[PDB]
Amino acid sequence: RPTFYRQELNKTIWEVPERYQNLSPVGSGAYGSVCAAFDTKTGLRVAVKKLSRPFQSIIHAKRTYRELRLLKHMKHENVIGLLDVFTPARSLEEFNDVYLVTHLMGNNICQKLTDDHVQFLIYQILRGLKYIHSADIIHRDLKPSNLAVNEDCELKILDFGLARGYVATRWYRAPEIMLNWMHYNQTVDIWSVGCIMAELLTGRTLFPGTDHIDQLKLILRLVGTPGAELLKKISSESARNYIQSLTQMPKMNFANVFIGANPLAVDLLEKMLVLDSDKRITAAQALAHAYFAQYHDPDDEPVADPYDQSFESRDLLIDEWKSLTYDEVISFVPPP
Ligand SMILES: Cc1ccc(-n2nc(C(C)(C)C)cc2NC(=O)Nc2ccc(OCCN3CCOCC3)c3ccccc23)cc1
Repeated sequence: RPTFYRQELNKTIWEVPERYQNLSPVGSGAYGSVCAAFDTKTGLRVAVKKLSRPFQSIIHAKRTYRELRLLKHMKHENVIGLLDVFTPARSLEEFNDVYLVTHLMGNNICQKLTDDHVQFLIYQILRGLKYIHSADIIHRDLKPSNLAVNEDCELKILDFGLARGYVATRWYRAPEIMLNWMHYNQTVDIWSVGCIMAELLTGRTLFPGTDHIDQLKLILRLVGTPGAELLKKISSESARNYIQSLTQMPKMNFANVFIGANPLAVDLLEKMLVLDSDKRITAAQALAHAYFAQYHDPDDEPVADPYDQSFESRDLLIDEWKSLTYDEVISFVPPP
């Protein structure tokens, strides 16, 4: 057991091994806080996430276990990976706190904004999402503040998950999940990618809605109102009656909206930003789109090892989720 030390940052106590130094706050929300730091065992910059009161409720405890399990499993160049996990506790009996560590990579709109760099950035997002989806995980939260990039334009997907330069989750959300239209699939995340790629091409947020009603209004102005075939798939009656009450909107010509852009970029956006999630392109199909010809390699776009989510079905007490989390802390082995 290393020697720990204590300090207070923004009214939050941090008790961490002495190898982690110069802690500097990055972000904070209801569920936790993140600091940047230097790891003197390696000479590298890291980020440390402290969960707020991880075992104070069932929701907290199960979220804590969910995140540690998933982060321990993620082993992909375009997804966050876990360098370390630790607790100042010396026994289960005083286990009250959880800290997670990753290498510090840091979007904020990589040096130049060329079509080449948009290609590479969106390519890496799709490559990481193919991996995440193959583990039967839906991100649900994709947005520019959940992407990490370095000076070489390499990118990783993460999820702060803190309930935190303003970037609203709703701006990048697919309408079927934002408004509980229907049972939704993994391509909700592809909608978010389309929104991100559009912003990289135009310099502005595609759909900056101020609430869910305005968000839907902005979306339908581009993609048009649902026709009769999709309305029949909107199984929520309240949502269907609302949409049918609206002034109908035509689908816009994307070549005019994104004037000046690579025609292959426009075509890809046309396949991502479609209301019908049965027709929206998947991450693996998008990787094969001609926009990515200079990066796509179907032999270097790997999938995840199988990921056991049977714990999600279990209805457990705080102290049981706590014990399972402690098991996972104790068994962690840092990568090479
Ligand atoms: C309940 C819950 C369940 C699962 C998640 N979840 N889901 C995913 C997938 C789906 C993308 C695999 C990833 C995560 N969790 C995260 O991505 N957690 C983290 C976010 C931001 C961080 O640091 C931000 C600072 N940043 C780090 C990179 O370098 C630049 C700075 C982090 C630093 C250390 C450790 C963990 C961090 C989240 C919550």
